[PDB]
Amino acid sequence: HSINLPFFETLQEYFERNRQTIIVVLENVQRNLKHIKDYFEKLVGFIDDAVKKLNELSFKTFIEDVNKFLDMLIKKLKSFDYHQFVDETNDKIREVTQRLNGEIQAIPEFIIPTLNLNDFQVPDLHIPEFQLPHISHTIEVPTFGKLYSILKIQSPLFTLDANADIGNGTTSANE
Amino acid sequence: VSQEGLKLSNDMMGSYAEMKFDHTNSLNIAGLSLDFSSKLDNIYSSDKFYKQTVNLQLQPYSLVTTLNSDLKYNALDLTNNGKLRLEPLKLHVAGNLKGAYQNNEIKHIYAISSAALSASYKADTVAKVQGVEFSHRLNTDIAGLASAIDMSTNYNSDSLHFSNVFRSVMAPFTMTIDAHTNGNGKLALWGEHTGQLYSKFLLKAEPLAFTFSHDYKGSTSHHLVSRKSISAALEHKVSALLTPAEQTGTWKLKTQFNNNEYSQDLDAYNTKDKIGVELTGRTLADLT
Repeated sequence: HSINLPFFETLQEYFERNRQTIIVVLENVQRNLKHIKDYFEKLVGFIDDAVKKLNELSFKTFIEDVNKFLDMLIKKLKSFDYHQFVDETNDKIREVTQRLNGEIQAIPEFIIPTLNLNDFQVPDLHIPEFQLPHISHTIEVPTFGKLYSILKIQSPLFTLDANADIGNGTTSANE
Repeated sequence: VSQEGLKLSNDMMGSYAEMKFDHTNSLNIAGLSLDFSSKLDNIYSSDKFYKQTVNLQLQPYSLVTTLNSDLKYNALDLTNNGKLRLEPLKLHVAGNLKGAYQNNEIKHIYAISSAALSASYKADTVAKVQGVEFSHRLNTDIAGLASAIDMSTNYNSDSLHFSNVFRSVMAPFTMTIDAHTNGNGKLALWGEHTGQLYSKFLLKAEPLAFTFSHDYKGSTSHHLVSRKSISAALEHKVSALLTPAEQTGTWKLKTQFNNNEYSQDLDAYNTKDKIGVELTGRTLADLT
């Protein structure tokens, strides 16, 4: 169940108004700027990038994109492999050494071992992946349906079977 | 003393009856290098004596140190040897220590080296006393950063043999535990006591998700005097899958004493849809 409030609506409206006004101001700035040529083109490109990103931005979409990137990062981290990362680190160290040497000829070397540890052990368990339901300007609530108690006692001396159940009235929201 | 450098040599010889003391120290100075050697031997009797030998060599960008000493007391003996090589950023420490008295001897191995700014260490200790061996090994390549641990502890005896093996890694993000233990217990005081040990523990962890499981079986049978056949058979196994979206666990506990047994079945559930637990307490008991 999604919970939305008039405050959310006013927030989105004011956000849109402010974004529109700032886009107008940015367009004014860009036009004044347009009002060495490589540098001028670079400045125009910077202001254009600012305007484009400002137009793209929206609070709900912004939080959605942030959540998307966070989920991607979690998936990357959970699948992270130390052998692959160690090889990548060796690649980067070699790149740095090759660079610094290239500026020298155009200093002692730095080295990192090609370490591996999966050879000695490999996990046998299964780890479920991370799951985060998407995030928007609205609030989410899984409504409570029912609560029920099931009890059974078996013994020739005495027998009990007690049930206690209580739940929500979900017929309508107003009631 | 000369433009070449200082030279110092001294010898002090003293002896009478069983005692002979031969001491010499050779100290030479040459350029940017030092040479020294102190070879000292103190003989109190053929099987009762002390030997010390220290030899140090200093040269530009390298150190060499040798230490060899020997001690003997007829029925007892002790020997030790330690190598030390050091140069800029490279360390190599190795040697041996050995103490023995008749058959009962202890062997130790130590070797520490540092290369590529990563420190490696290996130690081996084995004791063999009165026909009982103890084999505990600390394995190689404990780096010190993003490190790993391996071990092998083994005790062997007629009444009991114990074997323990462990492996774990402390890499930046992911964690793992592989613990496996086995123990057989045999003891006869007031009847046979068969102490059996089955203990396995495994743990794996990673960002935003954790899981584990304990697997233990405990069984012990006691054939005590007075025809008492007592069997203690405890069996518990644990597990739980943990991560923010879904959470649950399980615990199987089986315990029994002779003809009386209890077993409980537990399953913990915590997920978006529901939370709940279920319990089944079943008992078997004797006596009126």
